Amino acid sequence: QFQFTGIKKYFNSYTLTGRMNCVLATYGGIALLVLYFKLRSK
Amino acid sequence: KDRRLLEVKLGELPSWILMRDFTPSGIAGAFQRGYYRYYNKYVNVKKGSVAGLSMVLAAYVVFNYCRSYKELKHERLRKYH
Amino acid sequence: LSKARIEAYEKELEKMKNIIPFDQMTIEDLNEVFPETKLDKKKYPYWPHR
Amino acid sequence: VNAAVTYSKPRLATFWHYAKVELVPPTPAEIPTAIQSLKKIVNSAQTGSFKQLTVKEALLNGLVATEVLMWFYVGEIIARA
Amino acid sequence: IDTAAKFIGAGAATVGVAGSGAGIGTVFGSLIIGYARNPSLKQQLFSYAILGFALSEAMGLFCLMVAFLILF
Amino acid sequence: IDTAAKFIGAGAATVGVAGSGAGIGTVFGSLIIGYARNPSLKQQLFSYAILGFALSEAMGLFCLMVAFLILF
Amino acid sequence: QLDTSTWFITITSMIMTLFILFQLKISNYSY
Amino acid sequence: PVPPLPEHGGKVRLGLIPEEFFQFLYPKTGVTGPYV
Amino acid sequence: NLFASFIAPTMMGLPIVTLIIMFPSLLFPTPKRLINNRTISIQQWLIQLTSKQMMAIHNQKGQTWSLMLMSLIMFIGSTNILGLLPHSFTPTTQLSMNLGMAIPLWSATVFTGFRYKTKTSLAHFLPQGTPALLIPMLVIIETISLFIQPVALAVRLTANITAGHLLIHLIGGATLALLNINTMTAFITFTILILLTILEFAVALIQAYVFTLLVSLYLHD
Repeated sequence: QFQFTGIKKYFNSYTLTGRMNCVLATYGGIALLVLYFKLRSK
Repeated sequence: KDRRLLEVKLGELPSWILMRDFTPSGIAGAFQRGYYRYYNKYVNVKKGSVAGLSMVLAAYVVFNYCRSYKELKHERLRKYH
Repeated sequence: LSKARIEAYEKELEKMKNIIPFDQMTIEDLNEVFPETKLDKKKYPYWPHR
Repeated sequence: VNAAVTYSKPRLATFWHYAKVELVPPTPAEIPTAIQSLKKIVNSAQTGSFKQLTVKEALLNGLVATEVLMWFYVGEIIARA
Repeated sequence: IDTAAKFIGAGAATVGVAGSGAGIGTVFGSLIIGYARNPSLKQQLFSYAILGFALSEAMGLFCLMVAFLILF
Repeated sequence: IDTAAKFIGAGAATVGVAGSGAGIGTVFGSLIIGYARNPSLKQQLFSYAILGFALSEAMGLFCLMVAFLILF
Repeated sequence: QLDTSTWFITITSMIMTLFILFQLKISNYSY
Repeated sequence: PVPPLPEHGGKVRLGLIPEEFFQFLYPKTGVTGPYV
Repeated sequence: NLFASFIAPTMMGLPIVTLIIMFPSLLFPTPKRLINNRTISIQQWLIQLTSKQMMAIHNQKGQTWSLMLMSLIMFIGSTNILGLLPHSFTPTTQLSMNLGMAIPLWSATVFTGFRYKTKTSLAHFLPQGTPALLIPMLVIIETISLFIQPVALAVRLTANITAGHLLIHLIGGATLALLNINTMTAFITFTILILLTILEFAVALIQAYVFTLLVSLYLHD
C-alpha cells in the first residue's frame, strides 16, 4: 500500500543479489522430503 | 449510551452492547486506541522511569507462565491433597 | 538600489527574529527555516555524505 | 537495629493506629447495624437490584468480597500446622 | 547392553574442556604482559582480551552438548 | 551391541576438538602483544588474526563431523 | 528435539519480520 | 508544531503497582486494606 | 524433562511462533519530533555509536549495506536478551532460522564478488605471493575452507545458548535437591555468579556474528 514506496529503492537497487533464496528453499524442501520418506518407512 | 463502559449503568449493559458498534472499529481500531492510551501516559513524557517497561515485561512473564501450566502440574506437584 | 536592499534585509531580519522555541519544531520546519540535509546520496540510511 | 527503630516503632505507632482501628473484632452494638444492612441488601434483592447503577460500585463490592474470601483460606493453613 | 556404552561414551566425550581452559589461560596471560608495555590503552587491550576469551569459550562449549545429547 | 559400539565410538571420537581451543588462544594472545608493540598497523594485524582463526577451526569441526557421521 | 521437520513457519516469519519491520522502523533516524 | 510534552506520567508504588488501585479501594478498605 | 522448552514451538491450539518472534519489535518507537523523550534518545545514540565503529572500512559500495547490518545486529541482540526471562522461549535456539539466516547473505556476497571482479575474485583462492611449489596442495585446502563458513556460523549460535540454558537448569535442580539434605548456599552462589556471564555472553555472540559477515563482504567488495 503506502509502505512499498518507502523502501522501493532498496529492493530494486541493491538486494538483487540477496534475493536468491532459492538455495535455502531447495535445501529445506529436500530435507523435508527425506524426513517424510524416513517417517513413512517406519 | 456512548460513554465509557466503566460509566454505563448496570441495567444499561444490553443498551451499551448496541453501543458496542465501532468500539472494536474492525477489531484493529480498539488495539490502536489501547496502544496509544498506555504509550502516551507512561512513556511519552519529559522524563519517565523504569516503570514504563516493567509492566510489559511482567505481563510477558505471566503470559509465558500461563502456557506451561500443563506440564508443571502434570508431575512437578510435591504433595497430594 | 541600496534602499531596496536595506528594506529586503529588514524583512529578512524580522523573519529571523520571529522563531518557534524549537520544542514544538519538527524536522521539516527546521529545513524551512535553515537549509539542512538532503537526499542526494541515495540508497543510504544516513544520507550524511558518509 | 536502626531499621527496626524506623519501621517496627512506626509499626507499633503509625501502622498500629492504621490497622487496629480497622482490624479488630467488632463491638456487639454494631450487630443491629449489620442487620439493617442485610435489610438494605434484601430490599434491592426483591426488586430494583442493580437499578442501573455504576459498574464501579459493583467492582468495589466484589473486591471487598474477595478480600473476605481470603480469610477462609488462611484458616485452613492455621489448622494444617 | 546400551546403558553402559552410552555412559562411558559420555564420560569419554566430556574431556574436551582442556583446550578451552588452556586457551583462556593463555589469552589473559598475554594481556597482563601486553598491558605492562604501556599503561595507556588499557581499555582497548582489555576489549581484545574479553573478545578472545568469549571466542575460546564458544569454540570449546559445544563439547558438553554432545555429552548431554548422549545422556538423553 | 552394534549400536552400543557406535555410541561408544562416537563418544570417544569428540575428544580431538581440544586442539582448536589452544590454537585459538595462542593466535589471539599474539595479536594483543604485537599491537601493543606497534600501534600503527591495526588493519594487517586484524586481517592476519581473522585468517588464522578461520583456518584453525577446520580440524575441530572436521572431527565433530566425523563423530556425527559415524554415530548416524 | 530441535529437528522435527516443521521448519516452514519459523523461516517465513523470520524473513517477514527481519526484512520488513526492523528496516522500516530503523530508517526513520537522524544523525 | 507538536505541543510540548507533560513533565511527568504517573506514580507507581513498588515500581510495579500504580497508585490508582490504592486510591480506588481507599474509602472501603482503608489505608492498609489492599496489602492484606 | 530437560529438553522441554527447546522442542516446544509455542505449544497452543494454533501455533504462535509468529507472535513470539514478532514481539521484540514493539520496543523501538519511531522518532516523530526534533526533541524526544529519554527512552528513544538513548536508542538513537547507541545506534549512532555502533554504526561508526563497524561500517568505517568499506569504500562506497559497502556503505549501502549499512541498514541491513544494523537491523540484523539489533534483531539478534534483542532476541537473545529477552530469553533470560524465567519462562521465555528463545527463537535463536531453533536451528531452522539460523540456517535460514546464514545462507542468503553468504550466497549474496559470494556471487556478488564474481559478478564485478571475476578476475580478482578467482585469484583469492591462491594465496598472494609465491607459496613455494606446493600450489596444487593448498588450492584444494582453501576451496573446501570456503564452504564451511555458513555451517559453523549457524552451529555455534545453535549450540552455545542451549549449553548455557542446560547449565542453568541443572544447577537449579541441584540447589533444589540439596535443601532436604544438609544446608549449602554455595549452589545458589554459583547460580548468581554464572548469571552475570550468561547475561553478558549474548552480546559478544551478536558482535562476532555481525563482524564475520562484515569481513566476508569487504573481501569481495
